[PDB]
Amino acid sequence: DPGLTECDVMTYVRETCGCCDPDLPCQTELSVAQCTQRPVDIVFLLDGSERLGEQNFHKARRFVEQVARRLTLARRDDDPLNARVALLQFGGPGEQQVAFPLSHNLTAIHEALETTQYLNSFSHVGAGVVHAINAIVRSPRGGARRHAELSFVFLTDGVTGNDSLHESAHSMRNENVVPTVLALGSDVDMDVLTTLSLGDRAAVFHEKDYDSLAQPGFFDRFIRWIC
Amino acid sequence: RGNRGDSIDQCALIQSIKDKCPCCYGPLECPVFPTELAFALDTSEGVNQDTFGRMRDVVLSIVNVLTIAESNCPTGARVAVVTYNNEVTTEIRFADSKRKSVLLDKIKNLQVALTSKQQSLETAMSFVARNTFKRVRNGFLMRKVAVFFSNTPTRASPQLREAVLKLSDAGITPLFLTRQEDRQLINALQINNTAVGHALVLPAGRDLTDFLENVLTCHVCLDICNIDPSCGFGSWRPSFRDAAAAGSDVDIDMAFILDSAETTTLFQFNEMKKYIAYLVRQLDMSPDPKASQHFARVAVVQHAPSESVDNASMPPVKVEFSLTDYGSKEKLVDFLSRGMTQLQGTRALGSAIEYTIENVFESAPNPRDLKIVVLMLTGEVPEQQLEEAQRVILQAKCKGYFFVVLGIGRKVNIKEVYTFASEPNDVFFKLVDKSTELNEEPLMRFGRLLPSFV
Amino acid sequence: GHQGPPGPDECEILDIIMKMCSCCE
Ligand SMILES: *[C@@H]1O[C@H](CO[C@@H]2O[C@@H](C)[C@@H](O)[C@@H](O)[C@@H]2O)[C@@H](O[C@@H]2O[C@H](CO)[C@@H](O)[C@H](O)[C@H]2NC(C)=O)[C@H](O)[C@H]1NC(C)=O
Ligand SMILES: *[C@@H]1O[C@H](CO[C@@H]2O[C@@H](C)[C@@H](O)[C@@H](O)[C@@H]2O)[C@@H](O[C@@H]2O[C@H](CO)[C@@H](O)[C@H](O)[C@H]2NC(C)=O)[C@H](O)[C@H]1NC(C)=O
Ligand SMILES: *[C@@H]1O[C@H](CO)[C@@H](O)[C@H](O)[C@H]1NC(C)=O
Ligand SMILES: *[C@@H]1O[C@H](CO)[C@@H](O)[C@H](O)[C@H]1NC(C)=O
Repeated sequence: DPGLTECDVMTYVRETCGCCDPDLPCQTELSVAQCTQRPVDIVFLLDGSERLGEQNFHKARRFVEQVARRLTLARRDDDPLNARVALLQFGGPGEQQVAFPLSHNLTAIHEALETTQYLNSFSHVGAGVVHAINAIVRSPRGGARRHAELSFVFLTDGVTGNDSLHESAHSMRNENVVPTVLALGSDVDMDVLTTLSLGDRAAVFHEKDYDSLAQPGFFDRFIRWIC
Repeated sequence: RGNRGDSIDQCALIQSIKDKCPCCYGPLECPVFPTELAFALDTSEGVNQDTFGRMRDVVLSIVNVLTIAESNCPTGARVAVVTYNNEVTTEIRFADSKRKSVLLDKIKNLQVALTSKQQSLETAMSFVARNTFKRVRNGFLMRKVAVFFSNTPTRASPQLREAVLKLSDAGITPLFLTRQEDRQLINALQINNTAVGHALVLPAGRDLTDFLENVLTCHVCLDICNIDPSCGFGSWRPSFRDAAAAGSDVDIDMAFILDSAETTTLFQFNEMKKYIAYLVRQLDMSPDPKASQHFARVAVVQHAPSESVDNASMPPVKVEFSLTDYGSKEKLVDFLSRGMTQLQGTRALGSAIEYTIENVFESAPNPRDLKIVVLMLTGEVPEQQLEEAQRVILQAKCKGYFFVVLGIGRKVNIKEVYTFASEPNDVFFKLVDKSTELNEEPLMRFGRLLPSFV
Repeated sequence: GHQGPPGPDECEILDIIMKMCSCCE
């Protein structure tokens, strides 16, 4: 295998000299980085909307448990290494259900994800965002430690109450959040996603099908993304 | 089949490009060789309204010179302005710089409140290396530059060296525009490789013309490859980072410890031996390792064979070649490529490490001052053999052995074996989700710079 | 195994370079 190939010269020229048109040859974007044990607190936000459904909730539960298992979770609240996981489900009432706060208690998160019950009711993305910010980060216990970056995961189909969208985005931006929204469906409003992504469209993962969470390639890419 | 080819010189290709390119010989943009520029504004104690005004004006001048990227194409400098104190916070993100005008407006309007907490500049380096520069654009000749501003002189602590090593590992070239000269810091930066940082002095009031010339031409604008000889670098910052040249009499002594057929499928073993061979190729073996006093030696060791549990008469490891067993690089590379073979035994990690350090390093004549023990683990390590191994590591750390751990695959646990690598575990411990990752730039560069971090 | 080639050399590198920057001045 050559040390550099047609794509390597491709990007060499596109980098040192310039561009035109923009045309995208080959595929090399956002090299990210194989994750060390750096401290990361991952908050999952799930759609309580009627559209999500029941077996979809089961598939999302399987995905969340799988990622919580795969990642190297922490061992204490103030851990400087590893990572933590929390799940939130925004539904009808303002006091959204806390499936579990930021926890490394793998048995606890497994049993909670087994015992978490679908809501199946109208919800608002901004309401869920503010509730997560005020119930995990601002929570008295299990709050995101400052040295650990915060990553908001949005298991939202996109079609959900927009009330307090720009305000919710600003509140997330204040808390140094790095959202990574997942669009599980075909009827997803790209613009509410862009608002949710805080500007970048590389932080939104579009899925061909509802069960796309289980594909090994998507799982690996997303795992590298958050970790 | 084949392992892989040899990349041509980066500067030669860049020069061959910028002379047969009707897109380069036009205006002289400053941020050539696109860069991710991180500005770690000092919002610590001793910074008042005037000091922050001056610092923000310096940042504004620099960003005024630059040309911010405004498309998916990999060009121009993308600016991320964070503010660091006892904690670190992000004000402008890499993806937030959609346009130069809005970025400049944000910087000018940036009025982050002054804090009353100490200067954790080391925390700033760690956060910038790990979090801020985590997701960056794909590019081989992309540059990672951080301009840290400092006003309160630093202190000589091990964490400073840890953070400097983290910066070097992440591929980020620092630049400390200190207000006053602190010897401790500039000494800490003095781990010199092809990605070594530097510290400047920020003058008072005006006279920032020549100062900006120095801080832009030598560090941000070009900083490389026709580096403006009147910079003082001495061609000490090209791309494709390596360690110092052969002129550096590096007294390294690296011993690799591999795993048996237990979770080392021929694929993984081929990858590990390829990585070891590449690592050797990028070093300086002594012409006569047996009698020479200087230069380097290497050894590769496999885990225990099957017939080593009932007794210990035979070596607990299959010593493939001791330090002073090969005097030529070509012979060793050929042996690794062809002569290597698995052994189909058990792990017994602690005993293997102890025997390797007691009968491969010490037995060799004229031991080097700094010695490194690499562990390439690709399988579960039973807890019964965990503690003993770590105990051995402690002893090896008392005699001056720097340790590199490469957990391969998902089977190998990472919670316990993380601490085996020498401090800091972020750089010395490495994770690969696949064996192939051993032969990719993010790990080849780390291996190349390994003599520097020790 | 053999050390792979140095990549696009001469013909290939020149072809790519004159293919990308065929639209600028
Ligand atoms: C949390 O997990 C414990 C056991 O798991 C271990 O401890 C965790 C802190 C974490 O480090 C895991 O990775 C470890 O494997 C669960 O065990 C409970 O222990 C308490 C007493 O300590 C006992 O009264 C319960 O009956 C145990 N329950 C179970 C299911 O084993 C604990 O339950 C987990 N937390 C919750 C809220 O369930
Ligand atoms: C570059 O560094 C070397 C070695 O310095 C030590 O190792 C480095 C990796 C880093 O950890 C430093 O902080 C260490 O101090 C320097 O080589 C030494 O140079 C001095 C005189 O300049 C000489 O007396 C020593 O014998 C050298 N030691 C060697 C070669 O092993 C080298 O000078 C540095 N380059 C500079 C400062 O430009
Ligand atoms: C905003 O969010 C509300 C919440 O339900 C929704 O009804 C509305 O369609 C969204 N869009 C606008 C423009 O208000
Ligand atoms: C096992 O080891 C003992 C001593 O450790 C030795 O005497 C004996 O021959 C060995 N058995 C073998 C090699 O089969």
